[PDB]
Amino acid sequence: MKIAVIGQSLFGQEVYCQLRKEGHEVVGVFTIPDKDGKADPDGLEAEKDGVPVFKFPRWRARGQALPEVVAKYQALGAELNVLPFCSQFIPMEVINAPRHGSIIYHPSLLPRHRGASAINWTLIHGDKKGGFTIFWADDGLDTGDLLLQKECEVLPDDTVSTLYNRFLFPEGIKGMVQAVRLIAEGTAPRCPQSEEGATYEGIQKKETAKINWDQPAEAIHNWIRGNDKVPGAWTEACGQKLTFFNSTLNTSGLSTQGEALPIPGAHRPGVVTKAGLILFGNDDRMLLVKNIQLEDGKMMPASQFFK
Repeated sequence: MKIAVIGQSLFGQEVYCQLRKEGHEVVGVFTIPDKDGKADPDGLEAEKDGVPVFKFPRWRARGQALPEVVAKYQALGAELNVLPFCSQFIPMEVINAPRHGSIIYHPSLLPRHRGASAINWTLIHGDKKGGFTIFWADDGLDTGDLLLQKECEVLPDDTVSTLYNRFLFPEGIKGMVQAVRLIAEGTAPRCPQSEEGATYEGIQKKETAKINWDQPAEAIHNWIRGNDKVPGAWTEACGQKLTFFNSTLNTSGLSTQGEALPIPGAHRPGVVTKAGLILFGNDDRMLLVKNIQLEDGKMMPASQFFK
């Protein structure tokens, strides 16, 4: 098949590579402009292979597609668009252009967690089950007909990073590859999303990652791990934003010795122990944060906050 790849990241790069190794013709790659003199890895790769690469700063002016970009895209003769991860809205003149349309990767079980921080919200809400979806793009936001889906059990201490690294990245790549395989054979499913169980949530940035201490320890644990690594759950204390990593609720047999650490808002201060930083919910149950990062960027085991 003739394929246009529109992304972004390392994920996008691996997807691109796997489609190539599968015998598909990557007819063009549409990626982001160089920032800070750094090249996006997907763009770099295709450039090395001699595939047409485009680095459009924008796709539209005044709500409609740029005649330039539509012309350059149109000339490739793509029969499928593959969108592994490109955070912005490609114009519908591009989306619908190919005979097989466009397919998008999404790291949640649609229609749950529509939006851009779907992994985060999986974890913040304590979902027992997580997953990823490949879907046919339509003019809505993560609303298009499902193609394939794949689930995984969420582990109690899973973070955004672990869940991503151990399932959502590797299996999502295989999922996107299979989806293309199915489209090539004519066996690709189409399953419209129902409004049952359908949610949307906004992006998690550092700004929206502040800990609410008025919550059971579990929810606080889920909030930290659901922001764990990016963007990093935090609270103001000791004159600064304190960011927490590597939370657990398994405090069984752990000592509550050592130096107290005051936290405006928290039910109980919380102690820096030799196993990390004990923290308390509004139900006075404990969690353990193993790693802190200080506002000035210093990373540490929570055990040595007072060094």
